[PDB]
Amino acid sequence: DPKYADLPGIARNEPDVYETSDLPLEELTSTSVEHIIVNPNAAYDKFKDKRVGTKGLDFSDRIGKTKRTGYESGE
Amino acid sequence: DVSRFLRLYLRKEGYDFHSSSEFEIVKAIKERACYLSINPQKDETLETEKAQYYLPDGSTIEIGPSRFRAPELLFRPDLIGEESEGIHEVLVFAIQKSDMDLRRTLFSNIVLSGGSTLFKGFGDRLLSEVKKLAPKDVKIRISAPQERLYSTWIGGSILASLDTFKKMWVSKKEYEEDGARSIHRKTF
Ligand SMILES: Nc1ncnc2c1ncn2[C@@H]1O[C@H](COP(=O)(O)OP(=O)(O)O)[C@@H](O)[C@H]1O
Repeated sequence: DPKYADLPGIARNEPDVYETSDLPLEELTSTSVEHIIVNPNAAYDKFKDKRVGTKGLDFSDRIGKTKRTGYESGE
Repeated sequence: DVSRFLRLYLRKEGYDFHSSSEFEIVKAIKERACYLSINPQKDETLETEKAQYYLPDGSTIEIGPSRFRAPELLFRPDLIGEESEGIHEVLVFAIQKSDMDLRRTLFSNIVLSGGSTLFKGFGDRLLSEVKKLAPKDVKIRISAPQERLYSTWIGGSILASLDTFKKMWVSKKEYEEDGARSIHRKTF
C-alpha cells in the first residue's frame, strides 16, 4: 500500500490480472462377454470352510518321486 | 522334446529363447552342455558345475542343475506332464512283449542308435535302470558304437548295395498299376 507515494514509477489504474473468460466406461457393455459382478462376500462365504493340507509338498524342479501334486489335504 | 523342455527351463532361468533361431541355439546347448544323471536325487541335493556357454552374439548363459534335469524327460515323461513310459520302460517292455526263450538273448544284445543317445553319461544310467528292472543277474549288454548318428544311413547303404535289394524294392510300373496297396504289401 505505501509503495505508491514513496516510489515514482509505481503507477495506479493498473489491472493487475489480465485474463480470459474461464470457460466451463463404454467398453464393458459388450454382447460378447458375460459381465460378472464380483462379490467378495459371496465368494468368501463359498470358500469359507475349505482347508488346504500342505503336509510335505513341493513345487520346485526336484525329481525324486514319480509325480508331484502339492496341496493334498483339506477338511 | 529334450530341447523344448530345456528351452522352458531357460525361460525360467531368465533368457527367454522363443524365436526359431533361438530354438536351434537351444539345440546346440542340448548337444553340448547337457549330460545325464546317475541318481537325480544324489545330484539334485547338491549344486553343480553351472556351465558357461557362450552365445554366438557373445552373451553368456549359465544352466545350473537343469543341465542334468533337461535330459531326464526321456527316462521320465512325467516331468513334461505326459503319461507315457520312460525309455528304459520302452526297452524293457519291448523285450518282455516277446517270447520267453528269447528274453535272455535280447538282454545280452541291446544296440543303440539315434542321435539322442549321445548324451554324456547316458548308457550308464540306462544300465542302472534296466538292471533295476530286468530279472536277477541277467547279463545286460548294451553296444553303442561311435557312428550311432549314421547307423541307419550306413545300414541303408549296406542293404542297398545288394542284389536282394533289387529283389526287394517296388517297381515303378507295379506302383502305377497298384498304388498304396503295393507298398503296404512290400512294407517288410
Ligand atoms: N552330442 C549330442 N548330445 C546330445 N544330443 C545330441 C548330440 N548330437 C545329436 N543329438 C541329438 O540328436 C538329434 C539328431 O537326431 P537324429 O538322431 O539324427 O534323428 P535321426 O537319427 O532320426 O536322423 C539332435 O536333434 C540332438 O538333439
